[PDB]
Amino acid sequence: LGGGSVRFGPGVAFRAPSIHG
Repeated sequence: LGGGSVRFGPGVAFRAPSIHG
C-alpha cells in the first residue's frame, strides 16, 4: 500500500535516468 516507497533496497527500481545518473 501507499504506492512506491522512498526508502528501498537495491534493484531495478530506481529514480528516472538523471543527467548525472
